[PDB]
Amino acid sequence: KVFERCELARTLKRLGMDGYRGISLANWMCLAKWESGYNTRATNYNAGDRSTDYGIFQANSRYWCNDGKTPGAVNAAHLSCSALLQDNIADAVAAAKRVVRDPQGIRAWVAWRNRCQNRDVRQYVQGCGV
Repeated sequence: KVFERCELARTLKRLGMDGYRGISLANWMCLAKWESGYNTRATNYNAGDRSTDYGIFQANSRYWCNDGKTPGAVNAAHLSCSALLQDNIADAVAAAKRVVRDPQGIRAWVAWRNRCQNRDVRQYVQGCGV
């Protein structure tokens, strides 16, 4: 499923993402935008280390979910990577919450540093009623 902007904003809000570990909804939206373009089926294979990023927040199979084919992989969010390709993003959200409970917080996603950190992210939630 490819979410429309405000549809996603409300979905994330209902899932308890607004202010989770101090992260605003606009930051989560900027992250989802740059990571997957709001596409729940987004996948990106990393030939270099043989891992794959799954779903709307692109969780890496080397550490966050299990797909069985990633060398020396761990499953920190304790989920099958398949769970991160569903239209229902509840599990992807739980995994994203797990990531930010670590010290880096939202900084765990490099794409966030490059295109959301210290930027005007108001546009992601403007007009969505959140």
